[PDB]
Amino acid sequence: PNVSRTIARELKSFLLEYTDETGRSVYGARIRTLGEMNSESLEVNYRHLAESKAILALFLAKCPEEMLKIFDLVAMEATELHYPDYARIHSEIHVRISDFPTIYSLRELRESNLSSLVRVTGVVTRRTGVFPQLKYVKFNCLLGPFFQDSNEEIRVNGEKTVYRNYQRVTLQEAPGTVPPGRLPRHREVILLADLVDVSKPGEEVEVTGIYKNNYDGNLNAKNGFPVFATIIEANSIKRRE
Amino acid sequence: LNHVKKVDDVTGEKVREAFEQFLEDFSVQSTDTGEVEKVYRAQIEFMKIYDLNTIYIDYQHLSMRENGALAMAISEQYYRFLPFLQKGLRRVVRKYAPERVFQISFFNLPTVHRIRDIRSEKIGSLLSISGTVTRTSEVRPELYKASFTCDMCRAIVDNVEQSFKYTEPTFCPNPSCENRAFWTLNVTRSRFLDWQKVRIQENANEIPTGSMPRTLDVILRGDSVERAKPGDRCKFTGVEIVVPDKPSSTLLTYKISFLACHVISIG
Amino acid sequence: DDDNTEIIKSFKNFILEFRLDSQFIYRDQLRNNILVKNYSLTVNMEHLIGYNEDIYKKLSDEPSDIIPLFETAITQVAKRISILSRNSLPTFQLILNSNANQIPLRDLDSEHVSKIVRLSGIIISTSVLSSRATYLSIMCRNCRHTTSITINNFTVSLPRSCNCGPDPYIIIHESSKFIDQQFLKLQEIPELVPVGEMPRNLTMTCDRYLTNKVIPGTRVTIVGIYSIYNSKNGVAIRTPYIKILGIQSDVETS
Repeated sequence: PNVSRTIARELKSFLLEYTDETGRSVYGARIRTLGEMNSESLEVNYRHLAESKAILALFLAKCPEEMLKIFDLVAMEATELHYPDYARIHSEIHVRISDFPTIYSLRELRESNLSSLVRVTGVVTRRTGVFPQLKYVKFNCLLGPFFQDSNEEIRVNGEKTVYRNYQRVTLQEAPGTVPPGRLPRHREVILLADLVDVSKPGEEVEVTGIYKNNYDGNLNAKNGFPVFATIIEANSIKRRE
Repeated sequence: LNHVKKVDDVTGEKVREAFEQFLEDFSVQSTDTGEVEKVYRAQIEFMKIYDLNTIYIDYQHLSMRENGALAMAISEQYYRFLPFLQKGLRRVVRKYAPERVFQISFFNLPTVHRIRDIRSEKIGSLLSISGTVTRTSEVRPELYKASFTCDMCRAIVDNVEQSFKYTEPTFCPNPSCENRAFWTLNVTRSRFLDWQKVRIQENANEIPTGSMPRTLDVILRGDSVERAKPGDRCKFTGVEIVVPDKPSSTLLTYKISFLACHVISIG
Repeated sequence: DDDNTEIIKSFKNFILEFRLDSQFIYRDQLRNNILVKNYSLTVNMEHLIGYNEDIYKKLSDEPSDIIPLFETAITQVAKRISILSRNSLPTFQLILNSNANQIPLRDLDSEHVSKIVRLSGIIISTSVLSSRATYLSIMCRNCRHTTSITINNFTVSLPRSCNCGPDPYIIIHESSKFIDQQFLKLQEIPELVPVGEMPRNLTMTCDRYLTNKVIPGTRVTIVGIYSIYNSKNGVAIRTPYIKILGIQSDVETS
C-alpha cells in the first residue's frame, strides 16, 4: 500500500541518527563498514528496532515479505547519502536482521508461521553446489525486464541478466536437543547472495529466514491430499550460539 | 443467474438441532458436588482463554440423550454430517462469543476395534483403532479452503476446494470469468492447517505369528497433530474414508486410508 | 546490421594495420598459420587494448555476441591472403591468452557471468570428443525447403516456417560441416584455497584446435568466457561452465 511508503519516512530516521551507548550511531558505523568492505549486507539488530517501536517489530512477525523490499531500498538511500555512489556497486542491499525470538526450534512449526519471518536452528547437512539463479531479466529489445521469481517462473530471452547465486541447504535439527522416541525432522533452506558458502556441513547454524510453501510441489500421488512443501527461504546465517 | 435453490439435507437439519441443543443443554449427570453446569458451555468458555480452535466432547454423553438414537446418525452416516456439525457449532459460538478454523474431535468410543476388524461397512463412521505408530512424517500444510482465481483475469473468487483433489478451482465461474484459463494458484488467501501422516501397525501381542501384521495409513489432521509417538499404542477417532492410489468413471483405484481427528497416548 | 560492418571493419583494420616495429605480428601469424594448415589465430589482448580501447570495451562487455563477428572478421581476411581470384576456407578459431588478473576458482560467483575470466587449475579428466555442428543443410519433410543454416557460437532450435509443422526440418548429414569439442573438468589447485573442504570443479568446453591440447593432470591457465547451461536434473537452477578461448598450458609445457 502507499501508506507503507510513509513508514519508510520513519524507518530512515531509525537508520542513521539513532544512537546507543552514549552517542556514536551504530547503524551509521555499519553503513560505513559496508561501506569499505562493500560486502552488500547491511545488518539491523531486531533488539533496537523493537526498542524504538513495537509496531514495526509487529510488522516483522506479520508480513516481512514486502516490508524488507520497502526497507532495503531505503537502506540503499542511506548508503547513497553517506557514500554518493554504489550505483556501480550491487545497487541492492538486503538487510540481515539479527536475532528474532520466537526461537521456535525445528519440529515445532505450524501453519501460523506462514509468510512470517521465523528463527530456526540446527545442524547443516551436505549442501548443493552454487548454481546461479535467473533473478532479473534483461535484453537489448529485441517486452522489458521481468522479475522471476521466488520460486515459480510462471507464466526465456536473456541478454544481460543479473544473476544471483542460489544454494539449497538441508537443515536438520540438532541431535543433542532431540526429545526421546522422536526422529529428527528437518527442513529445506534457501540461501541467497552472500549467505552462500557461509555454511559448512557438520555445523550448527542460526537462521532467521521466513517460511514458505509453494507449490504442491510435488506429490498428488502419494499423499491423498493437497499438501504443500516446506521451505525456509533464508535471511541470515550465524554460527552457534 | 440465481441458484434455486438447495436441497434438502432433511435429517441433517434434525441432527444439526439435536447436536446444537446437546452441546448447549446438559449433558450433566452428577448433582450436589459437581460436575454440574454445564459442562459444554463452560467448555467453550474455558476454550475462550487460549483460543486454540478445537473442542472435546464425550461420545458416551452424546449417546445418553436419545438413548443412542442420536449417536446413530452420527455413527454410520457421520461424514454426511461434517459440514453440518461445523457450521452449526459456529452458529452457537457466534451467539456466545466474538479467523475460524474449528476441529471437532469426538472420543471415548464404547468399543475399540483392531485394524483386522476393519470393514467396508465401517466407512464414514467413528471407529477407535489401537496399535503402534510407525514412520511418522514431517508436518506440512493442507490447502483446506483456497482462493484460486483469477482465472481470467480479475475474478478473485474465494470458495470451497475443501475436498481432496485439489483440482480444481475456477469451474462454474466467476460470474463471470468463463475460466478455464489458469487455475490459478493463490496461496496468500488460503488458510492452511496441520498435518502429519503416521502409519499405524497392530500391536505384536495380539498377532499370532506366523502373522505378518498388516499396517495401514492413518493421517492426523487437526490439532492432535504431533501428539503421536513412534513405538507406542494410540487410540484414534475413526472417520475411515478412502484415498485413491475395479470400475472406471466414464463420460479409479482406491484403498483404505484411516483418518483421526483426535489422539491419545492410551495403550 | 551496419553495426556489424562497423565492428568487422575495425577488426580488419586491427589485423592489417597492427605494427610491433616493424613486422605485422598478426598478419604474419595468419599466413604462417594457414600454411601449416592450422586455421587458427592467437590474439594478444595487450596489443588489442593498445590498438583501440574501444573494441576491448565492447569485447569485455558482451563477448558471445561479438567474438563470432571477430571470427568472421578474420576469416574474411584469410580470404585475401591465403588465396586470390579474379575455397573451402573454414572460419578460423581465435585463441586469446592474456595476463589480466587471475580470478581463483572459489571466487567465481555470478556477477561476472558472460565476462572473460582468466583462471588457474589442475585438469582432472578430459571427456571423449564429440562433434557439434557448424554448417548444416536442412530439408523439410513436406515442402522440402532447402535451407542452409549457419550455426555459430556460442541451444539453438530449428526454424518451423518455409501445416506445415510443428517442426518439419531434417538434418542432412551428407552435407553438414562439423567441428570438435572436448569437455575438460578442472579441480582447483591444492595449494589454495581448499581450507577444510573438498575443492570445486567447473566444467569446461574446449573446441576446435584447443582440443586434445592438454593431458589430464597438468596444471594450466584457462582463459575463456564464463557461462551457464540448463541440463535438467528446479527452480530454475541453471548450472555453470567455462567456454575456453583459448587455453595456454603452464611453462613450458610442450
